Amino acid sequence: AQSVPYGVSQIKAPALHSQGYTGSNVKVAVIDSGIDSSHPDLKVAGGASMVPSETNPFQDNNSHGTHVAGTVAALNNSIGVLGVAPSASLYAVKVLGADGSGQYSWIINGIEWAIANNMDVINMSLGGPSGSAALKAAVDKAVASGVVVVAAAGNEGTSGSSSTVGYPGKYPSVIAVGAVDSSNQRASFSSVGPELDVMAPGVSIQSTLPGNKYGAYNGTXMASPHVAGAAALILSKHPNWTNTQVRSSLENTTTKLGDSFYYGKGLINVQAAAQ
Ligand SMILES: [Ca+2]
Ligand SMILES: [Ca+2]
Repeated sequence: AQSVPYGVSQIKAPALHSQGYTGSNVKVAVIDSGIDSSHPDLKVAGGASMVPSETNPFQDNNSHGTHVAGTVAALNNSIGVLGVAPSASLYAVKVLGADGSGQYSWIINGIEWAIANNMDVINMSLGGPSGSAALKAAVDKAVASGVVVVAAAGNEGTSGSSSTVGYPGKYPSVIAVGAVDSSNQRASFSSVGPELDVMAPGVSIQSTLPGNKYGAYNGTXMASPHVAGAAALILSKHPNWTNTQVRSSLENTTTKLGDSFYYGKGLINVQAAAQ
């Protein structure tokens, strides 16, 4: 049997699936630690590894990439979970090693690859406290090229009134996603600040893990694939739209929760955003 994780329903994704919008033919690059393509509940369409030492993008020795990928597109079937856009074309862009670490230039090469290969959506469920002009240049190039870019806001919590959003989420061109639980309460670790654009479910997120397992993780990095998958359903309904319209729809149709400093524009609602 298959279970629909609570967050897939909380952002109102089943509504569009009922209407026949499941993300078909939309291409989503999951820039992360790889995706185990043999998981029976994932179908991976391609990818490329930027990590020198682990040249196979379909080998996820860390787990993070496979989990993020499952939230974006776990298949609709009799097993496991269901993704926000279960028919999306999933591409594993490996920029992080088995220890979950990455050099910014591997990350930039990942993004360049995504641009060259005409990705529609890029998900970066990763963040550092530092940025680099090269990193802003790659992210801004992607958005200029018409790609929807979504990134985890960071799991740094509150530092009084200091913004704690990390990079690349802190860049205006990137949609920075924070984490709420089932009751739309901000998770204590979720980074806060003026650069936070929307919130998605990020606490006890059941998704796929390497070796035909499933498991629940917490993080803004679990919030982010929910908004990348929502960008994929909007475009499967309106193939038509630019990354600028998809971003605006997501931001303008949110359920406003508390203060923007903590919640940005609020909880995305992809049924309202897809028009
Ligand atoms: Ca499934
Ligand atoms: Ca931003």
